[PDB]
Amino acid sequence: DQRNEEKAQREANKKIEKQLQKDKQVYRATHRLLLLGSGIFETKFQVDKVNFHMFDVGGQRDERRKWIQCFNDVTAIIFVVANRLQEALKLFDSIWNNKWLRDTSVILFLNIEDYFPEFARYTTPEDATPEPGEDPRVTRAKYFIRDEFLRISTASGDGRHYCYPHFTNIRRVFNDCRDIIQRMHLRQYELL
Amino acid sequence: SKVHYHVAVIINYLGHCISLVALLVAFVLFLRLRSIRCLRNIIHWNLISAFILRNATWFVVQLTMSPEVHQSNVGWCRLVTAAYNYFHVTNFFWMFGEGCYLHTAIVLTYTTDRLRKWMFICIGWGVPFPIIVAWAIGKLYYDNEKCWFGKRPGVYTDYIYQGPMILVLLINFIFLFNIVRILMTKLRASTTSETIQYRKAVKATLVLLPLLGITYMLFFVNPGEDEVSRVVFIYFNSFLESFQGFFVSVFYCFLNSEVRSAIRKRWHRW
Amino acid sequence: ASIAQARKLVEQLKMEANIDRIKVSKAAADLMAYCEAHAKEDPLLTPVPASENPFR
Amino acid sequence: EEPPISLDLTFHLLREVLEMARAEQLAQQAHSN
Amino acid sequence: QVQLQESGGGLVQPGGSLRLSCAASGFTFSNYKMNWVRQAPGKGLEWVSDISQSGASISYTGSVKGRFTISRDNAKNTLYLQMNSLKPEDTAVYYCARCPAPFTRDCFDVTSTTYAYRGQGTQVTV
Amino acid sequence: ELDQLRQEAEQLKNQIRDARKACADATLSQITNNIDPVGRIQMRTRRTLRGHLAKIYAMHWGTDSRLLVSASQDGKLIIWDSYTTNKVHAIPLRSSWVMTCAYAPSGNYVACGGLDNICSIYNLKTREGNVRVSRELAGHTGYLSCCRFLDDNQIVTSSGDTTCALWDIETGQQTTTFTGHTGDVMSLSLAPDTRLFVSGACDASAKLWDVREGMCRQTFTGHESDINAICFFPNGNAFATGSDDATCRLFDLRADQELMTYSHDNIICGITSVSFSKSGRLLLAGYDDFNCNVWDALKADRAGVLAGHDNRVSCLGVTDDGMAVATGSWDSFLKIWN
Repeated sequence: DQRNEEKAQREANKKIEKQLQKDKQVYRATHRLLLLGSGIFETKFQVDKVNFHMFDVGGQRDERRKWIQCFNDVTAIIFVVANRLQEALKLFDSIWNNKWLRDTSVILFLNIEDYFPEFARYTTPEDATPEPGEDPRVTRAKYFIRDEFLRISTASGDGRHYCYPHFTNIRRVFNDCRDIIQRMHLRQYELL
Repeated sequence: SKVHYHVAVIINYLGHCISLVALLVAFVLFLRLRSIRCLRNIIHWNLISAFILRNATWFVVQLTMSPEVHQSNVGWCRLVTAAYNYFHVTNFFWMFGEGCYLHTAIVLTYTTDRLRKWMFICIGWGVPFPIIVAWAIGKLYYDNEKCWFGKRPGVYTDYIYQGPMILVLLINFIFLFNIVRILMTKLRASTTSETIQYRKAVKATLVLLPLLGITYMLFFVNPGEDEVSRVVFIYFNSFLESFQGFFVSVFYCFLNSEVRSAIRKRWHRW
Repeated sequence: ASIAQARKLVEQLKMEANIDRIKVSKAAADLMAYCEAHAKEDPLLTPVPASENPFR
Repeated sequence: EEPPISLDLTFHLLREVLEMARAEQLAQQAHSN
Repeated sequence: QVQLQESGGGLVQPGGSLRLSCAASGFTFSNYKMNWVRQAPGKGLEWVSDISQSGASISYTGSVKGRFTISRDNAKNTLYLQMNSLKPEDTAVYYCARCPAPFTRDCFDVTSTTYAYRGQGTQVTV
Repeated sequence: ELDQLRQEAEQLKNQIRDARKACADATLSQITNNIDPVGRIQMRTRRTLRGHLAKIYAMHWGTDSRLLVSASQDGKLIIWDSYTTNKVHAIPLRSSWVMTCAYAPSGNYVACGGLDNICSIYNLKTREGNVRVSRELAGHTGYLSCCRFLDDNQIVTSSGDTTCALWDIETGQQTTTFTGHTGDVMSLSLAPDTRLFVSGACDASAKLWDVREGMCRQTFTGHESDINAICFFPNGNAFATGSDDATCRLFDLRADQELMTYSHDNIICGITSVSFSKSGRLLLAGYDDFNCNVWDALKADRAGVLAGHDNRVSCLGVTDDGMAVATGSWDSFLKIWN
């Protein structure tokens, strides 16, 4: 029947569309994170009743130029840093300047005098806020590494995405993703 | 003494005309572009519609009133006054819906997903209905005269629909106080020059005045006892009230960078 | 060392150097003959009437 | 005596002309007394 | 076919100079940002220097600043690396890496995994 | 042996280069110079399928030209009815990042794969009335870029670990492994007779494979960047490729070389999708600048534009009767043109 085979097809469609509405509520309530630096590992933690979803890439090859444009709509890319420092400065340079990751913010977690010759003539800024106990050798190194990543961030920021460098917490990711969403809302209203 | 009253009604005609043509252009661009339609643009679209329904009704109140109909107190006179008062209250409950959205999206930021589209349609269009109905109930019993917009001293019946309108202006002021407060902390961290940080915090607290309805609070009431001040009150409030639909359609539909770029793409296709 | 990948490239480049190749004119004339013989069966090439169009 | 507020400006301008246009058309009738 | 053939190389005394060349073929040389990548014996691939599509935004690694200078010639499709005052820790196989997409500012061309758009390397011994 | 084989390897590169130029007696753009061009083809959006929450990476038409499967990165696999725009199925996937989807020629199964390195086979026609995952083809070591059914019990998949694989679905083990690529195999295309298939990888190379034997027959170079898309000519004697270099190219399986190049000066964005019309005269290609460009496959002349998407066009497919073209995009919409 031409009429009963379309009503039974619209009866199934309305059941599909009312389930996609429930899935849309869970998809928007969850914030997707990409931990960078099976085939993919999921970590579903929750901070103050806010659902987060971190995705460590796991068992992929060293070539990221293709599977990394998958994570262009994540809230933030968590970039863990541990020469291995210049290789992480070039990997941050590509993620920052990628045409698809140009709207994705990066939360930077930072876990040497020969690899960087400009470290000799580098003085710790007076704006530095260290906790007491750190000798001026490690505090000057913690802020020099941070000033290398902020040099990449302030060269091509343009106001679409921001870098949140830290030292080493999930509370910092909770506080940094809220700053990412707030700036995203202020940009839609052109208040920023 | 009477010359400035005839000049103020011209600003209203000049204002409610430029606003109505800017609101109608803004009205089509919102359903013409299905892509830009989101909860933020849906609340914006419903505000444009409520402004058109009030600007259109304002012309009906301006043409179909006269000292003959005013004294007549005819049935269709009390219906266009209660229709204008409804579309005027739906303006404030839709400027409040844009307040509680932008406030939640900035000051809460994690309860924004709890906000549903039906919550704003119910407040913008639905809540003003018991307000105007209860206004006409108290207007048909007490103070049923002069097409329902004649003010008699000591009655205080128009406060049934002006009470909620005043309360919305106070809550929308607490919202605007937090939005610009949070935005300023976002500017100290991203900008170095403090002069530019004020060129953006003043530009943002000015484009949010017609959106949240604060222009009714700039010069709210006049102390009186001076004909000089009574002229400014009429002129300053006839320019803000009439040109409000023009302001919210220019910055939030026309100069909206997303709509600006989205309608350019429709031009590269011709 | 890792010459098993540099050697296996040779016996693969050997098998690709023995295939039969026809002239590109004889190969491009076959693509025309296929397009010229299936041109009326292409609803996107020749516009399909609204009568027998299932999407309009 | 009551001061006008910004929310009631439309019907204030209307109430002002409806007692101003009524008195000026009374002037041309005042000639006829 | 993308073909990058490196030349120069050779054993040199500590403190001596050396000029590396890179003959590119199979692609429009002007549209790509070219890199230099080395691999010390025992370590993995590490990035040395890059240069923009025109030759304006030049970049080096900290260990070679003031000594190496990269230069390209878009008119003849050749990338250069003048290595001045070499020291014994500059002994490695130097590859002429090209990053995969044209008209872009991002490159992913140091992968330990087989990377396609780089040469076979020229041995430099100090 | 460490470098005397590199010297011998280019002795065959220059021998194959000379056998390909000796047979290049003409040019496809020279012998099709007298045929009449196609008119300005202005296809309009007939349907717009909405319901995906996130980007759409893949779609595939059914053989009945009515149903089409779609894969979005929000974790859903929606089966549509293109005539009615009604969702027939909505399969929630276990992994959220799926980069491909296939439709069985029987219409009974759909495949799906992505960053989980697993190809899931979903049984659509189950007796208990639901879509359940029947098999999970695991063991491919890299993200799945493409998958294509051969039968109801046989499927070819390409993976980001530079390896294509041929799977027996009922037992779940690879029956053949197609190695030889240098970079991530990004796409694959089956021949109309399903005896051969072609694959493009991130090494700017395309290889013609034999499904039965398992060898690489021919290698097709000519692109400058990673090949993102691939598709056979309707007669299976040629194929077209799409690359990040912003060009498309047509290769002939018998001439063993590139025939025509489809590039434009105003085009500096990569081609994400490549598909042929039913006759093979048109060549629809999705791009990064959010619109599709219909080409004249015989004259390399830009014949039309499908500009209706708000974000990057990801997938593109023509029906088996050539009636309509469906394109998905990162704006989460499927637009059907005609």
